[PDB]
Amino acid sequence: SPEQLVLTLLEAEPPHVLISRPSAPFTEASMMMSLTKLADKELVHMISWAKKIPGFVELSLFDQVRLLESCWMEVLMMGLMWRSIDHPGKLIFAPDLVLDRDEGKCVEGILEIFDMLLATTSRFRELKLQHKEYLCVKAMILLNSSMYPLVTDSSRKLAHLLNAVTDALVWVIAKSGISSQQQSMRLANLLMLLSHVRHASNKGMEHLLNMKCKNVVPVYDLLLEMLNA
Amino acid sequence: RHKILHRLLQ
Ligand SMILES: O=C(N1CCc2cc(O)ccc2C1)C(F)(F)F
Repeated sequence: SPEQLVLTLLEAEPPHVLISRPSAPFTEASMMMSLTKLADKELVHMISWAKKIPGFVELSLFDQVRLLESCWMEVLMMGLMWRSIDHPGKLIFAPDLVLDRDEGKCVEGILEIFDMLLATTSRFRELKLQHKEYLCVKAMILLNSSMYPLVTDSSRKLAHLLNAVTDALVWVIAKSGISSQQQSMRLANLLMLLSHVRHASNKGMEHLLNMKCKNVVPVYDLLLEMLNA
Repeated sequence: RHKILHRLLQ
């Protein structure tokens, strides 16, 4: 139910992971080390976050697993863009890891990704994305992936959840008081951006799967696991 | 396979 759902999402927000720039100047290696060490740690907290979304843990294990494998980079990115929204030309990875767009030139393949994240972040800024809309949109990213039946009432339980979160977003948007027509346009403007997020995610995933092939960076633990696929 | 994910979900 929308007010309570939104409060839950609010209270579910994972902590900021703190990381710092290396002492020495960035190299392609040490930059990817920093961003993957960050991502790995944020993955750990993404799991706890997902478990706090009402109904998530009532889904079958395979369903929880597969939504998470499907959306994790999207969710890392969505949280990154939200942290960066008020800082044009920068990506706020952590309070002490603030990358200028040009620093992406340090790693082959990464500048484009930064540019996509930066443009999506500018689009959110232009729309004046509100904190409560960002909460619903992030939870929608988790809940809105293709499932196509696996071979293992969970899928019905998923639909009900995504419904509730979409309702919660429509309800958040109704608070602005704008015209019916403009409330529709805003919903569409927000949701159309889900594609950009998925598109950047895909480019991020492939970047990391390629780096992992080049041993351009060793990856560990949770991140390694998620990438192994 | 989701050797550690299973772990943290359960
Ligand atoms: O590694 C990449 N990223 C971009 C998104 C992102 C978001 C986080 O919250 C933490 C780390 C990272 C690292 C990618 F390959 F460029 F996509």
